[PDB]
Amino acid sequence: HKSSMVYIPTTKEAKRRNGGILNTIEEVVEKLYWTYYIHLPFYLMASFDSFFLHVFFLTIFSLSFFGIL
Amino acid sequence: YTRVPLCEPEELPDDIQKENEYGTLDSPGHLYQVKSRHGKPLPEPVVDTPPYYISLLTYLNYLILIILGHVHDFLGMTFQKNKHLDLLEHDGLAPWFSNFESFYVRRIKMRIDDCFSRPTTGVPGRFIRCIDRISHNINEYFTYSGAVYPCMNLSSYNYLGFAQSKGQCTDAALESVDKYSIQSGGPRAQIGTTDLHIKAEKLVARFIGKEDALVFSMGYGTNANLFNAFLDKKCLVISDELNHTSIRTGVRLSGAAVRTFKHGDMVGLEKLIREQIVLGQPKTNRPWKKILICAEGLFSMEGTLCNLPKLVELKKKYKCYLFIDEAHSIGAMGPTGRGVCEIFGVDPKDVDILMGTFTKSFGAAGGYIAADQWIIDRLRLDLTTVSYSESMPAPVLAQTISSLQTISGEICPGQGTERLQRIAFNSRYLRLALQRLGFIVYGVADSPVIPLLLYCPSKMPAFSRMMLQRRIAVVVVAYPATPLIESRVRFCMSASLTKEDIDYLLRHVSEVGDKLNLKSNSGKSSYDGKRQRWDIEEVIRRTPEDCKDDKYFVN
Amino acid sequence: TFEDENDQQMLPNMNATWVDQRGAWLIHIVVIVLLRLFYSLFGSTPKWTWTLTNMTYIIGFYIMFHLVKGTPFDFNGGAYDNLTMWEQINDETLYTPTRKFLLIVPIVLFLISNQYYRNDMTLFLSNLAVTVLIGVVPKLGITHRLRIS
Amino acid sequence: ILLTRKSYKPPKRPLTEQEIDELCDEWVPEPLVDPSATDEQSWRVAKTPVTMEMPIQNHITITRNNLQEKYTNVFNLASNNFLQLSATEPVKEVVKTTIKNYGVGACGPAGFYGNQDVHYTLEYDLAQFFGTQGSVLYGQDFCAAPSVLPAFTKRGDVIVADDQVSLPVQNALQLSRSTVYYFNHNDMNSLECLLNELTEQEKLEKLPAIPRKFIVTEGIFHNSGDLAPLPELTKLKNKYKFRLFVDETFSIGVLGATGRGLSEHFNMDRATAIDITVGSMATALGSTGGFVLGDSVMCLHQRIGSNAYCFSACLPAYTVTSVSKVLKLMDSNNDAVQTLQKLSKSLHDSFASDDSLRSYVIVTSSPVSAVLHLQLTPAYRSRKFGYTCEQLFETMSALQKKSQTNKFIEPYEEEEKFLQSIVDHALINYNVLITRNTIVLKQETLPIVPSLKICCNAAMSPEELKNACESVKQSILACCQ
Amino acid sequence: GHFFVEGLLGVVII
Ligand SMILES: CCCCCCCCCCCCC/C=C/[C@@H](O)[C@H](CO)NC(=O)CCCCCCCCCCCCCCCCCCCCCCC
Ligand SMILES: *Cc1c(COP(=O)(O)O)cnc(C)c1O
Repeated sequence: HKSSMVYIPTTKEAKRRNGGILNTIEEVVEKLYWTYYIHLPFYLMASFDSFFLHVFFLTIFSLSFFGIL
Repeated sequence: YTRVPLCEPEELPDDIQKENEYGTLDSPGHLYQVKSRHGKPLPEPVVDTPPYYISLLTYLNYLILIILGHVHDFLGMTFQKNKHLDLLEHDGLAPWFSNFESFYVRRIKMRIDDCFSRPTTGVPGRFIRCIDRISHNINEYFTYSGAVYPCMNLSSYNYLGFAQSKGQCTDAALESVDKYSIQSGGPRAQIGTTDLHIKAEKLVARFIGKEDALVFSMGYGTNANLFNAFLDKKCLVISDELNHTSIRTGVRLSGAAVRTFKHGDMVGLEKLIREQIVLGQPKTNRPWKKILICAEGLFSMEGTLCNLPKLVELKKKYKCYLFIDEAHSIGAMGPTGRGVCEIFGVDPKDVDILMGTFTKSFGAAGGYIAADQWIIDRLRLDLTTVSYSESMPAPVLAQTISSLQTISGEICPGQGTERLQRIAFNSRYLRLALQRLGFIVYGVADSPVIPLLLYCPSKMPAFSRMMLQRRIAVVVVAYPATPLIESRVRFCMSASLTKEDIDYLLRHVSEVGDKLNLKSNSGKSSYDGKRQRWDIEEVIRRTPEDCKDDKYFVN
Repeated sequence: TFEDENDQQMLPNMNATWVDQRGAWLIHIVVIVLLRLFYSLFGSTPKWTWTLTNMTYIIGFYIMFHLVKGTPFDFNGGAYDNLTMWEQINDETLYTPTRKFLLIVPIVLFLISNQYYRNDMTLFLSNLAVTVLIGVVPKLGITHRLRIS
Repeated sequence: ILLTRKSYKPPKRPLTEQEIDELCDEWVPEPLVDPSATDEQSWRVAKTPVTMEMPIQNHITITRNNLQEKYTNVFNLASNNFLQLSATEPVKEVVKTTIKNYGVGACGPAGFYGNQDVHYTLEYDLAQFFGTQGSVLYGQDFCAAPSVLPAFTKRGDVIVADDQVSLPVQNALQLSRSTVYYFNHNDMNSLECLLNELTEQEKLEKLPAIPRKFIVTEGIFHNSGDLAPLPELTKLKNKYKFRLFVDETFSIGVLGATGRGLSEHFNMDRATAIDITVGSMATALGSTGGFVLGDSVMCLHQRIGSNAYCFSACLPAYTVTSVSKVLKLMDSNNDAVQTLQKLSKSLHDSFASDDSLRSYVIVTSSPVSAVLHLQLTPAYRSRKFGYTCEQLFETMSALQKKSQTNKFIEPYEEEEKFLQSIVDHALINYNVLITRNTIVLKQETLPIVPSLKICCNAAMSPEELKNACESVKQSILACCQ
Repeated sequence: GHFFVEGLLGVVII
């Protein structure tokens, strides 16, 4: 049986097709990026509001890290 | 270039067409036959929950969104009232709608307006063809090129796969177009009746198991105009809290009093019945002239059934009346496809009024009312839509009659049971595979509605857009429609899907839900008591054989 | 009237049903704690941080639960057009567990904050005044449906 | 503290479970429906025609009372399809091609999916043809107005409605939950008086935010059948700052040089005269569905928050494709609106000039309507059945107010039987099928009286129509005596 | 005076 549906390869298969630990570093960075991004409402905001929330969080983290030391 | 183009059908020399609309069965081992319960009430549900930090994060997200939206509205309305000129007065005329009653739509909904109302073309079969959109200024307005791509359909109500253009029902509709017409005459009471209406009413009444029936041209209209006909302001209606909007509008139009009971709770129902019989009419305390109970065969946001045997018990004990809305149950549930009466073995004589629609599982339009003879005669004399609204056309009646005969086993035997078993196998397979992979899934084992919980407002657009990018079509719902802390994605399984498509879906869903941190299933959703995080290949290999055993389904 | 009551009973009010769900009692405490740590991260003296925490929480609660009348979306003809969100909780039934918990929170918050600005009479008086005048009075059983000018 | 107390009575004991059970068993309800008066009313079901194996066309073959009667080659004068364009071959070819390229059902509400490109094309065609900016489609015409009107009104708004509006508009007004006042049916003086008093009181009241104000009327009335004065309405709503809501189900395709409705008949602009227009694709366009015309903001808010739109499935594709084809056909070389106007003019002249019936019936329809209505000259009604309209309206309103279960009125029933006897005489003797105004009087809330109904379409020869008019006139004359 | 206020608040709580 055959139809007119074009399929989309899985990301694992795509990495298999395209072929050290630089990949591991990249994937841990992207894991952290997604984990931070999806749990805060950035998809539901505009650009200016998202930028201001970003700088707000960055300032909080920087101040907290400075105080901790 | 700004308006939706009129796409043209391709060539597809009829084999690719027949495979596009209805996938061919691969193995006889992918069918399942369901069994009755012989009048036994359901066990209490075992709905699962996520950890506490998911809920807290959801609350924080909604707080931030509301604060930002209100600040934006106040500043924009007060300062720059030149662009916001459709919310303010003009020479004494009030605006069409105020700014506060439309807060959610233009603040929280408008930013993800591309996940809703996607234009399509062609038959909404196994593969649906979508028209691609480009958004400007974050879904401010869309523009359309001429490109069209097919996606795997998991959104449309096509339970038995009767929506096609090559079967026998399509031929019946084509014959009816030639024979009668596409034009009605008027109301059924004036000139609108034909012999096809009489045949359809007789066949529906025989199929359900009741004595007589009526057919209409809309389901919403049926539910909206029934209670006005047989109710009044001195009666009481005790309806479930999850009922459809049409029932609410129909009850509101009559004038009766309304009291609701919590979904899936019968002790509360009996307590409410006793208290309302004792109390009587408000502010006058005279006896209630009538009491009616409204429910649904299957709630198509939770996937759960209604405890029909116990409802019959209380209605017989306290002398109430029963109304059941079998929109999602008829045709697609039961050993032979008769609804919840077949599932629970209840004789279809204890239910006073039964109604449903041909839209969901028959690939047509309209609705019906089935009851006893004297009730039907009085209603036919008293209903409003029988006197004031136009009757349903000929092609729709032909399609409905052909589909009802096909399911009943009267024409081309062997197809109805095959469809009824394909859908039953597919639903169980997907539910068990998802629950083993590590997600949270609602509903009974056989329901063709498979909710999957997200719990975070920002995971809705991400899931929808990634799935569309991977050529899968889904539907997502949010706070005004579902509880604030439970936003989900709804799958609708048809009998036109093959197990290969389900495996493709499973692989893509597993990867996306791993990436978005959605596998938060507990141990409460397993027959043992231990949490499950199986691998994709193991679950693919071992699920098709284990999905036929009832000991693996906790609910 | 009659129609009004039937409309108010015909549907669960989605504007005020989320309170009795899984995790609101806890989110109140969580946001209090978060505000405390934020003002600590500012860096000023403890009394200023605690009085700022108390004012911020009390004023936010008042502006959200007590200022606006109606529902942010269509519910019925009007139904709840002249009621704030606090008057809609548990379909107009006073002193339910949720209302008790929401009443207790400001008092205990003041008790915890008390032992840091006790030496200053100005801050103590201002904190007590704001608390008892904004967080306990509108939530009382005699201020229900009390419209003035 | 002691002196402040109020003087209460000691509280009583609560009931006991056995007491509760006995009380519950003592209560007895009523049946779902009322089977008392079913048999003396069930003649309506037995006298309903049923055509077989044919379209509902000019010449049909009907039956009555479960195949026990049969009539062949009956001349039809009870069909609402005025233009009869939907039966021509091009529309049939379009329908066949649409059914072969799509399904028959939409399978989904407009919110998620099932809103194909054909729906958008039909909406564009409607908006361009009728001159407004946008339009929306509805599943059926009966559910359009009761969904549109409550979406734009609430508790605190004002509606000024006509004196005799049909049932869907009454449902919309009852479900709208606003304040409603009635003027007197094309008596502009009463409308001006009511608007004047209302705006004066509003100026006196000095409200913070002004409410929404609507004038609700109809193009061609459903029961009466008379035209509406548009220029006066638009002038005084411009003067008093109101909005106009026109429900022209029976005039789109009937009025105007090109059948574009009331606005063309009065040579006006629809975009500035009427704010909301409710139509129907099931009377003059020969299809199924309904629509609403307006501006962009109104249409967007309808898509957002109209119940019958967002909680119902989309209507099939063949309907919308056929309607688009019919719109193009009317756009090019009509001749059919002209034929219909000529036939209606001749019919009204025939039934208005004759004096022999002037002591029994009065013609209520206007000369431009395509449906001719008849009454019974209240002197004759009082003489033969012994009541007038006001007695009936008062009785029925009193019955509704106190919620009396069995609402049966005998003089009304007898008058209905007499009119049906007239219809039966005409059908049996001359092979002419006219109809009766079928109403459910226990649902109405405005004054109404039973009547007849004679419809005309654009596919009938003048000769045949004149002969049928003479035959029905003879039938009324014979049965009246 | 602090102890009186705290005791009054406790009584109010109860
Ligand atoms: C009106 C124009 C005023 C102009 C001044 C600007 C003020 C704008 C910000 C405040 C606007 C609030 C208006 C009313 C909002 C609510 O009521 C709405 C409409 O009812 N509810 C709903 O939509 C239904 C409920 C929706 C979800 C509510 C729960 C979301 C999570 C809240 C959990 C409880 C939070 C803790 C209690 C409040 C603590 C406040 C924290 C203060 C610190 C942050 C804010 C500075
Ligand atoms: C879908 C739905 C309706 C409306 O049916 P349509 O034919 O699509 O208008 C009515 N009742 C229930 C329970 C529904 O789910």
